[PDB]
Amino acid sequence: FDLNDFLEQKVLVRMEAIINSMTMKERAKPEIIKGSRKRRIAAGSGMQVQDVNRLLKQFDDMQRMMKKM
RNA sequence: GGUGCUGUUUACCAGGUCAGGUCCGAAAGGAAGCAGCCAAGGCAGUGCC
Repeated sequence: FDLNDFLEQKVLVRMEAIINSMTMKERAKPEIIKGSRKRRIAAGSGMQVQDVNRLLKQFDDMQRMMKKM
């Protein structure tokens, strides 16, 4: 389960945008996403790092939740 | 080294374009621009100078 999947799944249009500013690798191995990349993604989707982090957090709980079944 | 081809590789760090999203504007319209793509570079092999 990676960001590509999470993507499959109102303000949902603003979350797509964020995932849409990522590279393939970032979508596949989300953990590589640190400061500099967030900086790039957020600006690339007219967002803000806090937005990105939120999205990354939602994906995380979605992962952990399935990483327990 | 140059040049051509092929394989491979490259988040942002003043290439082009720019889906999506963002910004400015009452609007008409403007602006920047991620991913992608193209290009370009890196690592090699082959041909030619």
